[PDB]
Amino acid sequence: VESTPAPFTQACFSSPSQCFLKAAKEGVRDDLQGSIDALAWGKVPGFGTGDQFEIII
Amino acid sequence: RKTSKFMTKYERARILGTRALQISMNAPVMVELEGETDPLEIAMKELRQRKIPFTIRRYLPDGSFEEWGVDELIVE
Amino acid sequence: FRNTGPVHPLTRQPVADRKRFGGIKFGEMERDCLIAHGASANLHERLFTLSDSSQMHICRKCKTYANGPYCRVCVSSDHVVRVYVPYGAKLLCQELFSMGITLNFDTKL
Amino acid sequence: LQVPVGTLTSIGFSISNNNDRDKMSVLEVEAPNQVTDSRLGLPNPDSVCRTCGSKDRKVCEGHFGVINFAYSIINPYFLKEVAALLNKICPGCKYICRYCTLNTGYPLMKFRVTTKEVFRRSGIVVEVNEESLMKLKKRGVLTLPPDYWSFLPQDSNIDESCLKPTRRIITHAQVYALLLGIDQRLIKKDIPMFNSLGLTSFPVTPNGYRRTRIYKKLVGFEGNTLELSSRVMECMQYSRLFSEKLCGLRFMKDVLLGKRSDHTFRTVVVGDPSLKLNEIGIPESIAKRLQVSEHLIFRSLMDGDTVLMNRPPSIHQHSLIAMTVRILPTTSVVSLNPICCLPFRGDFDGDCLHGYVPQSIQAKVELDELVALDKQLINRQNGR
Amino acid sequence: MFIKVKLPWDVTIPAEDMDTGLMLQRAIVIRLLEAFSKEKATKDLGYLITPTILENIGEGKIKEQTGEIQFPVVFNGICFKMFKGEIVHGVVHKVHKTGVFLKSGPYEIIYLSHMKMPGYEFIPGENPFFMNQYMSRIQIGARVRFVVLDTEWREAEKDFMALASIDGDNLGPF
Amino acid sequence: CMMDCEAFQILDGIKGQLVGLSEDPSIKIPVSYDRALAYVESCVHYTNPQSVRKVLEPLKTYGISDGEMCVIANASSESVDEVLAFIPSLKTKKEVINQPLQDALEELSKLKK
Amino acid sequence: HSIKLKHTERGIVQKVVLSSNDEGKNFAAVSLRQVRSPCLGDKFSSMHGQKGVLGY
Amino acid sequence: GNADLPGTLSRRLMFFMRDIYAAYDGTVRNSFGNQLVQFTYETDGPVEDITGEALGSLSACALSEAAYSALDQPISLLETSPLLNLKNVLECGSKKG
DNA sequence: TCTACCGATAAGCACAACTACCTCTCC
RNA sequence: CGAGAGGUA
DNA sequence: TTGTGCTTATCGGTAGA
Ligand SMILES: [Mg+2]
Ligand SMILES: [Mg+2]
Ligand SMILES: [Zn+2]
Ligand SMILES: [Zn+2]
Repeated sequence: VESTPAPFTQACFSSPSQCFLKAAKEGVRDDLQGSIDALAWGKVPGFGTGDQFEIII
Repeated sequence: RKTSKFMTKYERARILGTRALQISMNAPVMVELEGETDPLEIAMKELRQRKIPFTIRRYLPDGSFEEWGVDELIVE
Repeated sequence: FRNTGPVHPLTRQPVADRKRFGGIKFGEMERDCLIAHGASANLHERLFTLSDSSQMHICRKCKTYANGPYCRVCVSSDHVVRVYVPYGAKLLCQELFSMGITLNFDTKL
Repeated sequence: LQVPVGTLTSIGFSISNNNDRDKMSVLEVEAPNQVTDSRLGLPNPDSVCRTCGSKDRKVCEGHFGVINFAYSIINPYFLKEVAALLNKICPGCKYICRYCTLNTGYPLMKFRVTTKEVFRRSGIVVEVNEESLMKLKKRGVLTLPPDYWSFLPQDSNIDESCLKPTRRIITHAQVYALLLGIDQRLIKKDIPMFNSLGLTSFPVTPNGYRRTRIYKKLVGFEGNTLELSSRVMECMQYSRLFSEKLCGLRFMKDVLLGKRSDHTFRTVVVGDPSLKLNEIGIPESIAKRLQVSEHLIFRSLMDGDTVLMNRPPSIHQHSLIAMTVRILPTTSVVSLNPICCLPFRGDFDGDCLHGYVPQSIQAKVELDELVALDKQLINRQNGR
Repeated sequence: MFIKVKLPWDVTIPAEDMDTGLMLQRAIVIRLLEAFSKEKATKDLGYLITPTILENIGEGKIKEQTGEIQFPVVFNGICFKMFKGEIVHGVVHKVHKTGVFLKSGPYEIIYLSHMKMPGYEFIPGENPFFMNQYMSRIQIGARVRFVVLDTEWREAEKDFMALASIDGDNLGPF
Repeated sequence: CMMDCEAFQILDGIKGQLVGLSEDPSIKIPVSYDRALAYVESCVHYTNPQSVRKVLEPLKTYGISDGEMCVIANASSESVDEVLAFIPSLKTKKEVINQPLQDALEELSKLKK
Repeated sequence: HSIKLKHTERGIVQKVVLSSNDEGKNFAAVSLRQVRSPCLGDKFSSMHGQKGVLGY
Repeated sequence: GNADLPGTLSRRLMFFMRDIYAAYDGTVRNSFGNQLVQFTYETDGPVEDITGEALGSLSACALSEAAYSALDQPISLLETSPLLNLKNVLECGSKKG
């Protein structure tokens, strides 16, 4: 309903094979917006630490 | 603008960690050191003396961002 | 207690054998509690740095996976970037490729 | 031999086709009698990898190889879409005609996929609607017309089935014949991935990723195209993601969700009111072997260091408490203030606490600023 | 084809020297100086020696990797593209029976094959080989112009090796 | 856009700045300096402003591309039959008469004493 | 080859027993003994469901 | 005897509430598409800095603590069961028709 | 006068039934 | 390497 | 041993032209 695809989190929830097959058939694009998706690919979640950048100069 | 003008705990911790990492890599300290040997103590002194030259860029949900400074923000 | 020890043959993770070196499982509940606390550097170290650190090469002109790295889809390209992902991600990508799913990876830098 | 470093984002999903399969495979071998376990398998009994440098199963990844067939086979994932499309379009008119008018005596036919009920093959079978057949029987028509199945071209791959004159199985070659003449716009709407329909190759998992007998069975060149699809479907279901212990959701939990880390310890905890609330008693025997990383390269654990203590299960965020390490003359046991047992919800009767030792300086800095005991003085559940 | 084409870089700076805000440009210039000195190679661009004009510098992004901060800086420099159809001069270094050496500076090594010059015969009666059959004496130190051919490159060294041909007019020293 | 003259002048500035504060805390490269010293001694000019203006003057009044003008300045031909034999792109054309080209070569020889 | 003791294997050799079956497969058994003095974290129980670990 | 229900409830609630955070604008956003959930946090005591806190995660942790502590209560369909009542309250979409 | 979708109800089939550990004993 | 039974929080 | 979905599918079951 929200038009926000997230195959990785849905697969991690339950039934990963069916979710992956549906995502491949639909050809959806996952932007890794979720925190668990970022953690599974070595990225910061972005809630407490990760939503700001420290620039020296 | 449109900012609370307060430095959060997460930003403070990240700044302290970055400064401690820089100090541990043989970096000169802007603030004078007297009887201090731990990088965390030096970072705390620099943060309390608001003389650390770091800039904070806060990302907004709409896509835009606002750039601040350590001296511009206040601590508590 | 464990400092350094053997890794599991399937996934590059510490073995659950106290006799050899031991290994403590960092479960989902601890990760959720750490997210609630807001410590991201600790969570990044417990899942990628000290758990399984691997590398992956992705072509930039196309969206494929390159094995120095070489891309057989196109000519020998001088623009190939390296991303740092856990070995679990590579294992999942290999599993998806084996079952008949091809993934496209895009790099911002 | 240097490459830049970049971030990863916007992961895409698509079904594998022939182009990507034939372009990603390096030194693919389709010889039935040759396993070719020298350029794609790391744990193979050989000296080094022929496609990369010598390593100890830590610098060489798992190279892929795809076997090559001699013809084209429709992807099993699209069989349902093809069966649905064939049901709507009449197989003798190629429109949205003897099969279109009810006055010609030709009963309506339905296309469906049979699963292990008739010949243990997931194929497309044409079945005559029994309701229409019963109406014809009331009119004296006991058998179907001999030219009822004239729309199916003769195929040499057909064999002895003898199921029934009303039910016939469609070979892979006959499906393409039925698809010929159909408008491209109609076919594209039913099946989006038109390019991935042709499956002429199948990748083989490397020895490093560990399924081999079935792969060696499908590499042999032989006829009976109705069996190749079944073999491909059977070998695809042997993936770890498919449900049947390390399979399906359990595989995800054990690999990506739950992980094991280094620089950790687990011992039994007892009571010691002499220590402070924010201090944890670590024995000298264990702390001496536990090594930490400090910038001057591994020094032993000592006083002042912070460890992340936790008691399973972590039912709330207060189970993670950062405490300062204090060396005690005891051994094989840890001690803490008995008042601090409330956040852990644990007694002293055999309860074991496992802790985590940060290595990077930034993780240590953020550990005692957010996860320390003095920062958790206010309970977040009720404010008390 | 020595067009000064600008090229940005992503040179990183160690945290060992991060001070002197009034004269921090000294650390910036020495950081980019060691950036292209460590590489000192190219595939199809050429070579660079000095960062004459610094166009613009960007915001320094940091990373949690041993205290390193990058610096996106774009500037223009001197280069040279070996385009086909150019008469370039060169100085001979030595002579042998095959693969005559020709150096257009120490930036590249150019080899001359047998099927590049006109009909000549080897002279083994002296120490250095001579090609004075067509009334032209070539020795070490004399500048000889020739037509540049397609250039090749290696994997590690990536040297700008090419082929030298004297098929054009005005051959020999001038 | 440096052929011989302004490429040599910028190297003089490098030599002028090298004598001052030669001690460097970081590493140095001797290959790059060797490439500049052993390549700039091929052909030199007298004056920068007058030479560049006389080279770019035919580029304005006559139609020559940037690539063709760069390769003819490095070769520095002294006749009309030499240029017609070097560049194959200048063969079979009538856009420019050879007599103005001969005058251009005279100007090039005049500026070089 | 030989069998080596692991990280948590120690004791004093008590007896060595050698035996074989009718198939000719030889067997070897080595017993290691050690006195377990009550440590600080040992668990003790009562006759009425009172279980707890040593504290001090 | 009855301990899988609190764990399943906690996992399914965490999978819903872990992506909720508060932004710098004062609104409570979501990780997927910056979806807006609440315009303003309640904050009966508004002297706080919650511009970067994970409110959903701590709410899920509190509800999990409430569910696990209910195990001491009698889990009975005949008399009463606070854990089962909480599970039924938290599960509304399933109960249809 | 003879269907074309729509609805109620078996039915057969799936996924799922908590965490972190330690042991023995066949393979 | 897995599988089967017991136990600890 | 149940708890929810999920897809057939299977008979009617109404209008409806
Ligand atoms: Mg108790
Ligand atoms: Mg207890
Ligand atoms: Zn490519
Ligand atoms: Zn290899």
